[PDB]
Parts: sequence; structure tokens; C-alpha cells
Amino acid sequence: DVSLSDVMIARNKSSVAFDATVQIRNKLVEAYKDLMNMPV
Amino acid sequence: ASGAKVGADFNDLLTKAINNVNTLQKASGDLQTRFDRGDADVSLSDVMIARNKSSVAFDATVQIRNKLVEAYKDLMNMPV
Amino acid sequence: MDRALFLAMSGAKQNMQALQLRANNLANVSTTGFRADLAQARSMQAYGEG
Amino acid sequence: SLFNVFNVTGSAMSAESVRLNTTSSNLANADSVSSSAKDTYKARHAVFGAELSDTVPVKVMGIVESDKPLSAEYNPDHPLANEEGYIYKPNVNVMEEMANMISASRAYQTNVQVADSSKQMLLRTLQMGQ
Amino acid sequence: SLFNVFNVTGSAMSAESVRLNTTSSNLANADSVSSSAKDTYKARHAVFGAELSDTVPVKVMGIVESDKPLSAEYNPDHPLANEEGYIYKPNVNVMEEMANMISASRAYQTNVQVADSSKQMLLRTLQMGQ
Amino acid sequence: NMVAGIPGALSNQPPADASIPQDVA
Amino acid sequence: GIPGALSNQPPADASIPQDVAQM
Amino acid sequence: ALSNQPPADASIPQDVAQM
Amino acid sequence: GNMVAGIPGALSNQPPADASIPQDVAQMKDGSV
Amino acid sequence: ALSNQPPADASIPQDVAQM
Amino acid sequence: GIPGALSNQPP
Amino acid sequence: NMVAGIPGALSNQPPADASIPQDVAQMKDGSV
Amino acid sequence: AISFDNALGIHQHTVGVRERNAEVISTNIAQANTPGYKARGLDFAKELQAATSGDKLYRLPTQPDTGDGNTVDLDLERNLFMQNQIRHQASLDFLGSKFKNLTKAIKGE
Amino acid sequence: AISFDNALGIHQHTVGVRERNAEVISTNIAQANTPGYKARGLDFAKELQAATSGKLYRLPTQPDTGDGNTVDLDLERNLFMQNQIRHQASLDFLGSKFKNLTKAIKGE
Amino acid sequence: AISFDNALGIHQHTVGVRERNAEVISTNIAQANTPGYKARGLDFAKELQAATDKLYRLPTQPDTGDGNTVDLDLERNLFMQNQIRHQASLDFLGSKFKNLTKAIKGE
Repeated sequence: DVSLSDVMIARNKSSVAFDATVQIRNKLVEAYKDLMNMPV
Repeated sequence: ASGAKVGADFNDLLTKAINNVNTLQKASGDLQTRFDRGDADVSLSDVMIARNKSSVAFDATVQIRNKLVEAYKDLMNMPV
Repeated sequence: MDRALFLAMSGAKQNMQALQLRANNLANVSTTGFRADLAQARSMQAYGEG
Repeated sequence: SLFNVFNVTGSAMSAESVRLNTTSSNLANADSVSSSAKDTYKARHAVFGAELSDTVPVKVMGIVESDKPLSAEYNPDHPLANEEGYIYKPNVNVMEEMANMISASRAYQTNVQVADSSKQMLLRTLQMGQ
Repeated sequence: SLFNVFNVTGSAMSAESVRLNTTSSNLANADSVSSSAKDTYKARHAVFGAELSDTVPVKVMGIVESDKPLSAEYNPDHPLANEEGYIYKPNVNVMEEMANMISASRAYQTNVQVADSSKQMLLRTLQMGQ
Repeated sequence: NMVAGIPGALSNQPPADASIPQDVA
Repeated sequence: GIPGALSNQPPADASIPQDVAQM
Repeated sequence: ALSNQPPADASIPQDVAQM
Repeated sequence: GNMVAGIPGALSNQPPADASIPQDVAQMKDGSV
Repeated sequence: ALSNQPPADASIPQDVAQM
Repeated sequence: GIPGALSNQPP
Repeated sequence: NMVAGIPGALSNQPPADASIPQDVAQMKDGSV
Repeated sequence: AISFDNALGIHQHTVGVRERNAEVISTNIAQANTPGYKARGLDFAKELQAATSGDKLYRLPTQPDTGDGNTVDLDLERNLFMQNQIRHQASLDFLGSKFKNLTKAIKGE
Repeated sequence: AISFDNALGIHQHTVGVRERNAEVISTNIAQANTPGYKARGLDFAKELQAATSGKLYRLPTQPDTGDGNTVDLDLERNLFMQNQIRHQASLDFLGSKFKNLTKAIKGE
Repeated sequence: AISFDNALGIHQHTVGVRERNAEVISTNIAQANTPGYKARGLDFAKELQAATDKLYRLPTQPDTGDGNTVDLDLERNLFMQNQIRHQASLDFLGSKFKNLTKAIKGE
């Protein structure tokens, strides 16, 4: 019932979604770490 | 619903695909050796079809494996 | 594949049949009270779309 | 847009196939004094056309019989003989039908070459830049 | 599911293979008088079928003997003859066997190209996004 | 519903030849 | 259209009034 | 050219009057 | 219109003295039709 | 060898004088 | 021109 | 063992036609 | 915005239709010699519309059949299969570049 | 400067012209057997100029045999392969313009 | 597991047998004219057992005084069949390493 097009699209969508959430998590954490390491 | 059900559902999807790829590889192997040993009930067309599907099926397996490893290697290089 | 293979095959097969019909007349030259058989060809068009 | 070439070569190949079948019927019915309904076979010929006003596809617009007179033969004892003992046979000429067989086949194969060559050019455009 | 074209092209390869085997048997037994007049060999032909309830596979529905009358020959010398000195021979026509040989071989190799080209499309699909 | 018949030369000739069995045709 | 072009349908004829009459 | 009605089957009659 | 058409092959590539092409088709070649 | 006016169709007369 | 080349119009 | 003889027309004859030399016909059995 | 539909476009539905067309064309080629089989056609515009949000077309023969009843013109089927494969390759390139550009923007690489 | 016009030059326009030329040559081959069809040519210099700043008839070498067709298939075949080689070379020139442009912007 | 014996199957031995079979058929054709030579046939199942012989062919027609039991019609057909099957064995055994290398390299 499934084809290689659906599998490849599912693989690409998962890769893009996973890459999106990792980078945004990385950006926010780097923003948090920058704020913590500042001279009060 | 819990998160384990989604994880188990994802695990069964991977297991089903691996079994399907393994089934094709074993099916191609039998048809290859049946025609190679000299059995007259096996057609060269069916053998070539069998090994064409197994080769494509395994190539799909390689692509998914590389993406999983690349995602994990991407994951381990993250601020934490 | 082109349907002209069978269109020409069907003509070649019939030419053999007419050849056999003429062959029976020559095999029956000396037969008593023998009326020679006439042979001809009929054109039947394939009516339809196209 | 080389996809237009595919339409033109495809239309040409279809036209040659129609001409080949017309030649096949003429060779098979070059000796037939009878017919299906009531009319003696006459050498058929497809009509090609170019609707020039890019590319101009070639289209077959109908089959037209040759205007050459039917070859009358003296077969007075034949059942279909007329009042003078003549029977009429199709005006198919062997020499020109053989030329059509050669011409249509060679024209058919060269259009496949153009389509195959045009198919490659589209592929190289896809690979442009990478 | 992922190889629908292969199941159809492959089915044609198996279907056209049977038609060539049947043609070989008809030509190899065109002069086999055998014995009696009902056990005599008769030209066999495969029957193709398509169940259209996507892709419609081609399935051979059994071998069927030709309905052409047996070729009678006068030969009151063969010990397997009959009262009137006739030996009935298989109703195999060489011209129709040659045409089947041409049609089967070309159609069989055409499906090879489609099946081979179908694999290329599957291979290109795996390269999506790369 | 099925579409079955003898392929090749036995079906590509006018029915007046009567080579195909009636049941198959 | 081309003049004198043949038709791909049986040729309406004489016997069987059916053809001689129906256009 | 695509249509919704399946193409009709050819006739090739032995005699046109018989039909 | 402005459409050019005719019988291709060996029938056309002959002198018009043969008169093997119908006059309707023969004018059609010209381009007037 | 390209012109803006189409080349003329060849004439094969049997008498030339009549043309 | 060639000295004795045939023309392509009626003589 | 080694087997040999004249090929072609002479050997493809009945033995009565004594075209083949006697000793060469002996070689056609076995030798060592 | 920022969604896979608005990003991929119609290049995801087109690929499925092109594979569907190849299945139809290959079926006609395989069933060319089967008597009584009628050639099957596919409307790309209707199929793409159905895919985006979600009947039988037959191909008129150019010449009459020789008696079998099969209206498959194998000369045309090969030409359409060749065209379908080229346009399918372009669609994969079009769809594949959609994911590459999305990955490029979300990672700045 | 630094514009796609100044960056690609005439290579972005030559690809389209030779595609048009292939279309004109291809229809000459297809219409070779059509009687009364006059072979059509394309002027590359004129068409390239038109595209940069936004069809003629081919004189026959020999008289036609009576069909009014002035298509010499030996000439059409020869011109088709020359156009195909030049079309491929044009894509190589245009394709490397983008790749060199991408090399400069990325520094690699 | 994971050994060349299991990865290659029996396709590693079939190529050798098809070479031996081709040699014997070549011998039969060459020795067709030499009188006293008896046509030699190779039993496929024997080399199958040797993997996991050189028999005589009984004539269908009598000799003509030569004693040579080689039928050149049979030999040509058996050489054609062996050559076709030999190429298939190369294709089967060749793809065993192509799949094996792709599994290891992952590309």
C-alpha cells in the first residue's frame, strides 16, 4: 500500500523536522549560557 | 496514551521493514540458487525480478541507516 | 507489434492456401470428369475506429 | 522545450505506421477481384499534412484511393465477368509499394533517432549546474 | 507495493515465455503423425488474461488446442494409416508459427526494457533530498 | 470481469478463418 | 477536410431497404 | 485522445450484407 | 487554413503526367486550401 | 543559403512548350 | 560559371 | 590408452571395403 | 507559514502521479498482446487535483485492430513512457531541492 | 557589476536559441515526407540578438522530385548533431558560471 | 556465521563446473572426426557433490565404422546452453560481492 516515494518523503520530512528542533534548542541554550556568563 | 506506545509503534515499524527486506533477500537467494543448480521450474525472468527487488530493498535499508546515524552524530554535537 | 506483421502474415498464409488449391488441379489433370476449381482473393476491410 | 520534439517525432512515427499499414494492405490486396461489400479494392494512400502558421506536427488526415484506372483482365469464363468478358483488378503497382515500404521504414527509424537524441539533451539540462 | 511495475513486467516475461514454448512444440511436432486419428498432435496455444476488477497483471489461463481441422494426407503405405489410406497430421501452420515467434520475442524483450527502466526510477527516488 | 483470448497470429486474422475455438473466442 | 477520403464504416449500399433509405 | 467509452471492437466482416 | 497536405511516398514523387493523384489532393499541395 | 521567400515548387512538364 | 553547365529553367 | 585412425570418407565405410590399412584399423581399438 | 505543505509545493503530489502514470503505461505495454484488452489512459490534471485534496479514461486507437480487439499502440506507449520518466526525474529533482533548501536554512550551512 | 547578466553573459540565452534550433531542425526531419512542405531554417545571429535585447526558408541543392518538398535529410541530420554538440557545450559554459559564482560566495 | 562460504552460496562452484562442461563439449566437437573416440559427458550433480563424473554418452544412432559417438547437433546445443548459463552464474556470483561491498562501506 506504500511506495518508495512515501518512504523517501517520510524520511526527508523526519530529517528536516529533527534538524529544525535540534538547532532551535541549540540556539536557545547558547542564548541562555551567554546570559548566565555575564558580569553583574 | 503514553509515549511508550508511540515508541513501540515506531519500533514495530522498523522491525516490520527489516523483516520485509530480509524476506526479499532470502527469497532472492533461493531463486538464484534454484536456477543456478539447474532446476527447470525456475525462469531467468523471475530470478532477475527477485534480485532486482532485493537489491532495491537493501539499498533503501542502507539509506535509512545512514540517516539514523547522521542524526545521532548530529545529536551528540549539541550544547547541553 | 505493429499489426502489420499479422496483416502481412494473414496474406502470406492465404497465398499458400490458393497455391494448394491450384496444386489439386494439376494433380487432377488426368482425372475423368473433373471440373477445375477457380481461386481468387477477397478484400475485407477492418471497419472500426481510426 | 525539447518536449515539443517528442510530440513531433511521435506524430511522425504514427504517420509512418499508418503509411506502412496502407502499404501492407495494398500488397495483400493487389490480386483481389472481390471485396467485402460491393466495390473493387483501389490502392489506398494516407494523406500527410502540415498545419504551418516552434514546431509543426505532421498529422494524417484520411486515406485516399489512387486515381489510376483498374487493370482490366480478359477472364470471360469467370463468374464476375462483365458483358465483354472483362474482370477488373486493383491498380496496385508493385514498384511504388516497395518504395513506400523502404521509405516508410527508413523515415520511421530516423525519427526514433531524433527523439532519442532529444531525450539526452533534456537529461543534460537537468544536470546543468551540479 | 514498492515494485508494482516489476510484478506486471515480470508477469509478461513469464506469459510470453509460455507462448514461445508452445510455438516450439508446434513446430517440433508439425510432422508427428503418431497413431489413431484423435490422439494426433494438435497445435496448442496459450490464452492470456487480464482481470480488471493501478496495474493489471497478465495471467496465462491454460493451453488450448487449435480448432483447425487436421491436415489429411493420402498414404496407403504408412502402417498407421486407415481404411482409405489416410494419415491425419497436426494442424500446424508454419507461417503463423513464424509470426508468433517474431511477436513473442519482441514483446518479451520490450518488457525487459520497461522493467529495467522501472528500476532506474526506483534508484533515483532513493536519491531524493541528496 | 476478465478479457481472455489466444494472443498472436491465431486472433489477428478475420474470424472467417475460424482457428480459435468458439468457447475461447 | 480532404475530398474523396475513405470512411471507416461499412459502405451504406442497396439491398436491405434499411440502408438505401436511412441517411 | 482520451475518452470515457471503451473503443469499439473491429468487425472485419466476410460479407458486409451479412450484418 | 494555410495548411499544406498531400499523399506522401512514391506516388507524389512522379511527373504529373502519371495522374495517379486525385485532382482534389493535387491542388491541396499548393497551399491555397 | 536562407531566404525570406519560399523556394518555388519544381515543374516536371512533358512538353515544356505548354508548361 | 562553368563553360557549358546546364541551366535549371526551360531552354 | 590412445585411440586413433583415418577420419572421414575411408573410415565411414563398411569393413568389407578394405580402404583402411590393417594396422591402422587396429589402432582404432586401444593402444599404450 | 513555515510548513511542509507551503514549502514543498505540488512537487510531492506530482511524484506520486508520475509513478501512477508509469504503472498505467507499463500495464498497457505488458497487455499489448492480450486480445480484447483496451488501452488505459490517465489524466494528469485530474489526478493531481485528486492527490492535492483527498473515471476510467480509454485511449482512442489511431487504426482499427486486426481482429483481436486490443487498442494498444505500442509505438505511442514507449513514447509516453519515455516522456513520463523524464518528467518524473525533474519532479524528484524539484522535490529533492525543496528539502535541501529547507535543511540549508534551518542550519545555515 | 555583480549581476546575473554580467555574470552569465550570453550563455543564458544561447541555450534557449539552440533549443529552438533543435525544434526547427527536428520538424524538418519529421515533415520530410510531407509533400509541399518547404524546409525552414533559423538565423542564429538574428535570434541570439533578439533574445539578448528583449524563421527563413532553406534553398534546395537539387530540385524536388514532384512533391514540392525541399527537405534534404542528409543536411538535417548533419545540422542536428552539430546543434546538439553546441547545446551540450553551451550548458557546460553556463553551468560552470553558476558553479564559479557559488565558489566565490562560499569561499570553497 | 558471516563467512564467504555462506555469503557466496554455491555460485562460487557453479562457475567452475560450467568451465569444465565447456571444455568437455569443446573436446567432443574437435574429436568428432577421429574414429574410436567415445563422446564424454559430464554429470552436473557429481560436481555438485564434489563442491559440497566424466561419463560416456550413449548414441542415438549407430556408428558408420568409425566408432565415434559424437553428435554435432547435440554438442552445439549443449555448448550454447552451457555458455548462457555460465554468464548467469557470473552475474549471480558477481552481485554477491557487489552487495557485500555495499553492506560494509554503506555507500
